Amino acid sequence: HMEITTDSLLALLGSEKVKIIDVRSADAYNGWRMRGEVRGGHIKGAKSLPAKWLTDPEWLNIVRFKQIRPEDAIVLYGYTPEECEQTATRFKENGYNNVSVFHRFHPDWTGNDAFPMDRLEQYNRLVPAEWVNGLISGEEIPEYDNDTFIVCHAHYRNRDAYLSGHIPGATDMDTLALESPETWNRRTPEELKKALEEHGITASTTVVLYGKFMHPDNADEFPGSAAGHIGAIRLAFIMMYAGVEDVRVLNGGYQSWTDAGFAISKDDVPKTTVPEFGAPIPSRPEFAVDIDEAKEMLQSEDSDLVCVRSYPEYIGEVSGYNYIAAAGRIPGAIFAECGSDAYHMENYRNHDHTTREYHEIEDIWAKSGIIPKKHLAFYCGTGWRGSEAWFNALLMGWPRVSVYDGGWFEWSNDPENPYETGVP
Ligand SMILES: [Cl-]
Ligand SMILES: [Cl-]
Ligand SMILES: [Cl-]
Ligand SMILES: [Cl-]
Ligand SMILES: [Mg+2]
Ligand SMILES: [Mg+2]
Ligand SMILES: [Mg+2]
Ligand SMILES: [Mg+2]
Repeated sequence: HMEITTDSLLALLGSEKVKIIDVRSADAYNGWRMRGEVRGGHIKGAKSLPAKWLTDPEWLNIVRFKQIRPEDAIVLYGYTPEECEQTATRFKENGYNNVSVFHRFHPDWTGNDAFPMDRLEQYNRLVPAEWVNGLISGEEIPEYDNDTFIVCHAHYRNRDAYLSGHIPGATDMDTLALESPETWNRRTPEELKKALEEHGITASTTVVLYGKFMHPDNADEFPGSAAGHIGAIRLAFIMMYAGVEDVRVLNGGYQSWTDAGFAISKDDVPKTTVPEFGAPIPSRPEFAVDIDEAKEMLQSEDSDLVCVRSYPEYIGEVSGYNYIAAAGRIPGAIFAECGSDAYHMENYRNHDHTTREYHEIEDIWAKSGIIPKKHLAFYCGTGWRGSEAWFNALLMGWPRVSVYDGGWFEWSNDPENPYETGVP
């Protein structure tokens, strides 16, 4: 495979005929200093294509979907050039003849302030499995300055999602612990305080949330019981609102843990009780928007509601849910199509359930005027997909992002509220 020099690559940055491809993990791409480098993240302009994906049959379709074409001048890099070899070969097997390998990313590029790098601003909230393993193992890990933690396996009324296999020592939290199946909103401060204490969580506990994807099927009574990692990010939103100061989400959920080769447990870990949550609830009320404020936001050039629903929901063909009667949409919201239905987030995720390359999310959002200079309230049917979209924006450092918790459920439950239906 041909080589490209540091000075060459520097001189080509920002040319849209050269495509720089980072074959490290998405977590390293996002900013994690996985090998102790002094500066983490990716070469400015690079795209993420983890070499992990070479063993998935999806690999070539992913490359094409990311608009990487045989006529492009491709530059690969990783922590070492040897870690790019298989990727370079797979590119050449498929007719990509202009592929170079950059050998000097680590430590030459990472170690030199003069060479541009980008990262997900708040990447340390989105943790890799190696970090969780280090935490549970009591090993020295970056981006961690606490002495108290809990790993929590989220599910919706489905303890078998946890009992069938979970991260060692993790305890399970039913989403019903922190949200009401009546309002479908976060529970009251009194209920949240007791639920968090009864799961062993204080405001100063580092909480690591993850869930298990189990292929939600709309034929089933409770499809959300299979959307465990959306549920985990929903709980992360509620905990962050409530006032857990250090909340992490395992990137890609349970699949990232098993893909990393770590041990699986089926033990039913008994919960520890803490006497005091230790902070006022909610300590971050600005993260939640309720319906009166949502109506105000529809009337301002400064703010917008962001509808993270599926297309059949948006045009009012279906409600999206076997527990929501009305079909339709909130007038004036910006559509940010989630994916295929109320329980999938394909447009925000990779095929391995890790978050989609954040620049892609940002670019698609920008085309619809979903931009950080606005106060945005993300929502959906009842707040699950909205919370995952919100979390992605939070990770990018957007300063005024919220979840409009009530969503379409609360909106349509008031017959006085106007709605739209049909193709726009
Ligand atoms: Cl890596
Ligand atoms: Cl370095
Ligand atoms: Cl999921
Ligand atoms: Cl809507
Ligand atoms: Mg340290
Ligand atoms: Mg809600
Ligand atoms: Mg559900
Ligand atoms: Mg106890």
